[PDB]
Amino acid sequence: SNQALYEKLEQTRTILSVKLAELINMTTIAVATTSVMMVNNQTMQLIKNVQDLLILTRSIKEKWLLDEKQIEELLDNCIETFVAEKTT
Amino acid sequence: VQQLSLFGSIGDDGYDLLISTLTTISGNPPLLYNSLCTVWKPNPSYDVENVNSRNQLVEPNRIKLSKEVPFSYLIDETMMDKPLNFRILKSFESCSPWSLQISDIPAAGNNRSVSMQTIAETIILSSAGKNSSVSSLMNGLGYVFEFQYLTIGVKFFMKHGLILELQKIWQIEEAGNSQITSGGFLLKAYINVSDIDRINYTETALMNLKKELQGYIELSVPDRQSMDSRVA
Amino acid sequence: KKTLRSRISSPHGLINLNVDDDILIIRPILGKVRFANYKLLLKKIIKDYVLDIVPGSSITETEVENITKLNKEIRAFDKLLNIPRRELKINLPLTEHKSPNLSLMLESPNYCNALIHIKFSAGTEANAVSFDTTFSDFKEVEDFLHFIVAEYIQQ
Amino acid sequence: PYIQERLKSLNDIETQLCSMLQEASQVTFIFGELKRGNESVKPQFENHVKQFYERLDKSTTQLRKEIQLLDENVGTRLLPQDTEKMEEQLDLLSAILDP
Repeated sequence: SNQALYEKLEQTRTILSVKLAELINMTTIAVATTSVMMVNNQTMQLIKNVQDLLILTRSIKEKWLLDEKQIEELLDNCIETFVAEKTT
Repeated sequence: VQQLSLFGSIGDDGYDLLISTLTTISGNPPLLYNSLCTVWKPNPSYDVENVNSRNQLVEPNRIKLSKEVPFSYLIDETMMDKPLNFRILKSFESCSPWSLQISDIPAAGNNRSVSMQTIAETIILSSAGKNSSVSSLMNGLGYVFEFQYLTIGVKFFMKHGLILELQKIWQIEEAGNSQITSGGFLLKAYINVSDIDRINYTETALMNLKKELQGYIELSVPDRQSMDSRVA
Repeated sequence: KKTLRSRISSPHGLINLNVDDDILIIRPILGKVRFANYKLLLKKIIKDYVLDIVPGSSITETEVENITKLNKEIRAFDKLLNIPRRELKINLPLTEHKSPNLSLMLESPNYCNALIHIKFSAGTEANAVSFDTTFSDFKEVEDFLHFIVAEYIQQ
Repeated sequence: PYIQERLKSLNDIETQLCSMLQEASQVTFIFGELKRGNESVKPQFENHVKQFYERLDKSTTQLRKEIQLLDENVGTRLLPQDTEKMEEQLDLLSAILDP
C-alpha cells in the first residue's frame, strides 16, 4: 500500500517537472488569450501537484505517528494511625 | 473434548517480529512454558485380538502422557543468568501427576476451515504399591514406552478462549535430543470445545485470527494423516 | 491486580467478578474501626471478670503456574484485606499441681460483627478439662468467663 | 528518537519544496525581463531557474528515499501499568507517615 504512495509521488514529480518546463516552452510560445489561459491551466496544475506532495508528506508523518516486608510494615503503621485505637 | 486448530511456522529470524505482532494484537506479552510428553503403544510382545466383548472392531492407539517440568531443568550453565523471558527460546516414591490422552484422527471433510480433533483425557494424580512408577503402571495396562519429546515455547491468551503457542520441539533419547523444529517455531492456534453453535462460533474465531494474520503469517489446516496416532 | 490475574491464569477468555466478593474497599475498611471498639469492650470484660478476680493475671495480644510476581504484590495487602482477628492470651499464675491456661480470640468474619472464641484448659490429668467455645454475644462471654474462673481458676 | 529524525527529514523536504516554488517565481519574472531585452539578468534568471531545478531534483531524491526507508522499516521500527500506580501511592503513603 506504501508502494502505491511511492508510485503516485514519483508520477507527481515527473508531472510537476515536465509541466514546469513545458509551460516554460508554451510561453514564450484571441490566440494569445487562449495561450494565456493554457498557461494558467498548467501553472494551476503545478500548484495542485505541490499540494499533492504536501499530502504525501503528511501521509508519511501520520504513518510514523500512528518490597513485601516494607509494605507490611507501612500498612501496619497506616492502619494503626488511622483507627487511633491506641487511646492510652 | 474437541480441539479446533490451525497451524503455521516461522524461522528463527521471524521471532521478534512475530512476538511484537502477537503482543499488540492480543494485548499481552508472551508467557514462557514447557511440557514433556511420553508416548506409549500396546506391547508388541503381547498380542490381543482387536475386537470388543461385543465383537466390535477396536483400533489400536497410542497413549500420550504429558506434564510440565520446572524451567530450571532446561537451563544449563551457559544459559545461566539470561532473562527468563521470551528471548530465552532463541538461545536453543510414587508417580507425578500426568495428563493421559488418546486422540482420534481429525474429522473428515474436503475444504475444512480448521482441523477438528477429538481427545479423550484423564488425569493421573498419584500411585502406590509394588510397581508404582508411571512406567510400571503403563505396562500394567499392557503398554510400553515408545518415544518422548520436550516442547518449549511461549503462549498468548486471547479472546473467546483462543490460545496461541509458538513452539520448539526436541525428541529425547540417550543418543541425544534432536530438534524436530530445527530452523524455527511451530505456530499453533486452538480452542478446546467441550452444541453445533459453539463449534461454528469457534471456527469463526480461528478464521478471524487467520484473516488478521493473512499477508504476514499463514495459518492452515494440517493433513489429517499427520495427526493420527493409531498404531499399525 | 486481581482482575488481571483472573484473566491471566484461568479464563482463556474473560474476567468474572462480583461486587459482594469484589465489593471491598470502604466496607472492608470500616470494620477496622468497629473491631477496635469490640476489642476494647472485650478487654474491659476480661479485666472485670478475670484480671480483678485472680490477682497475678494479665493479658497479652498477639497477631494471629507462574504469576507469582502478581500474587506477591497482592499478598502484601493481605494486612489490609484480612478479616480482622486478634488473640488475647490471659496469663494466669501457675498452681504448683497444674498450670491452667486461658485465651480468647476476637474476629469479625463478615467485617462488621464480632465472634469471640474462648479456649480453657486446666489439666490435672485426674481433673483435666478442655473447653473450646464460640460466642456471638458479649453477654454470654461474661457468663462463661464467670463460670470458668469460679470453678476452675479460683481457690 | 528515530521517528523525530524521520519527521525532521520530512520537514526539511517541505522547506526544499518551498524553495523550489520561490525560484519558480524568480524564474518567471526574470524570463519576463529577458524577453523585454534586459540581458543583465540572464545570469540571475538562469541561476535561480537552474537552482530551482537542482533543489527540486534534490528534494525528489530525498523524498523518494524517505518513502523507501518507511517501507523497509515495516515490522522493524514501525508497526504493521498498574504497578506504576501502586508505587506512586506507596511513595505517597510513606511520605505521609514520615513527612
